[PDB]
Amino acid sequence: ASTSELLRCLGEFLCRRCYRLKHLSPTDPVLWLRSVDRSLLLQGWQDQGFITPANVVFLYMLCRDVISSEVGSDHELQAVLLTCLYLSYSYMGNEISYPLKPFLVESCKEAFWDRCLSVINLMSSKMLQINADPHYFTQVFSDLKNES
Amino acid sequence: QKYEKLEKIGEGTYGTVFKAKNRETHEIVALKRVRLDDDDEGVPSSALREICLLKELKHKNIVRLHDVLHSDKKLTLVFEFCDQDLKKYFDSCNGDLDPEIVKSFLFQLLKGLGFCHSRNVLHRDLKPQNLLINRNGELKLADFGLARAFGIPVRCYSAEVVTLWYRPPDVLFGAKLYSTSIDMWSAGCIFAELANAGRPLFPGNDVDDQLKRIFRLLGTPTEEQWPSMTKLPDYKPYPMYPATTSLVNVVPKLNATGRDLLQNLLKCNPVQRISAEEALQHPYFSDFCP
Ligand SMILES: CN1CCC([C@@](C)(O)c2ccc3cnc(Nc4ccc(-n5cccn5)cc4F)cc3n2)CC1
Repeated sequence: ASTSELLRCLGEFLCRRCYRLKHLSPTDPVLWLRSVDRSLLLQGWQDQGFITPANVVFLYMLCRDVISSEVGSDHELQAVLLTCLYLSYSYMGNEISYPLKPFLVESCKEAFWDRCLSVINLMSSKMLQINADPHYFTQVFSDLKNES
Repeated sequence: QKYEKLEKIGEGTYGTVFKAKNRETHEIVALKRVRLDDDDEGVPSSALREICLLKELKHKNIVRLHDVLHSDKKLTLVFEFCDQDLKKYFDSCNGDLDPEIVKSFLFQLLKGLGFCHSRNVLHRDLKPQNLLINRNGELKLADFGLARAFGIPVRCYSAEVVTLWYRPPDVLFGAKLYSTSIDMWSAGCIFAELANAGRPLFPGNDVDDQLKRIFRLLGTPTEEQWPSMTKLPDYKPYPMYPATTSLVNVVPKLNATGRDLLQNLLKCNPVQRISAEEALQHPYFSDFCP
């Protein structure tokens, strides 16, 4: 039920999914996600942190369907995870809007926007369903807890 | 390149909107260009939310998103073309509607709204500018830039939702959580505009004035009507205005049946507000209504 506990499950999930990444640590994803949340808070883009148990569950739902087992660098994993996070902020976040800067780690902005549109095309239906269908929320929550 | 821009429709923080023509099929569409070049503001964030929701909201009374193109440092949302919004329509016709156009417009709004609520989406920005009107009499609910999916329990939603004049008393009093009731209050406010002279019923200067104008007309909710009212975060004592004040002169185009539906939409206690689905079953919409 703890944010730290569920961020650790997500990190361990990503290390197991992305088998080519020999020097990725399960704390590296957690550091990338917390860094963004803190940065937006201190620049007064939000009153409270976005990273809550429910929102970590929502983020895992996107990650597990979007993040290829064949990701070839820690850099590439960070870019896809922050794309899924940007969409999480944009769909579930209590503020009207969120800036791109903290979520962009690529020099090619075209590649970031195409991946946004690609993920929405894949996940838009499940993004609504995890909200509309409590049974599906529980399934995803259970699955994330069983990643440790 | 795929679309010839014909003319501007409008522009704000939302973005620039054009009437356009598909160069291939020669079909008339509406284009919203969203700039991606300002990394230090959040305009794209809100556009992607609208895209995620509208992909899952296909109904004749919700604005159809046909496509999303990414070319240059811009996003292009391709919508169906609509002749105008209800704001321009009110100016076009002296704020004066035939009672059956009042009835047709509310009906289509409630069908679109009822579709959203059943799909677990709150609109949260109902206002005449976000109702698109076709010359054939069609109405579409538009602008899901402030909309959100609901169902996952949360501490709170934003209270910075709905423009002041269409915001319900629970949200004015700073309620952490609200249901689909939030949109049904806005629908009531718009119904009142349709049924008089196209002018907002509660044009407050600020939150305090907004609550005074609501309570001055509908009467101040009692502890009996709304027991949790005093426990709301930004609750403060208001004068006790009487619930005896007539609505006849406020909505002169409505008979008793219309006025009854208006009072079921403008319940201060959100829990008592009629749902879109119940509203569509109201006698105001029966074939047997005078
Ligand atoms: C405030 N919010 C801004 C975003 C807008 C948007 C991008 O979601 C959208 C989507 C589809 C649309 C289809 N059709 C039209 N047509 C249209 C409308 C008005 C006028 N008009 C008002 C005064 C003077 N002219 C003229 C017209 F042709 C607009 C659309 N907008 C909806 C409203």
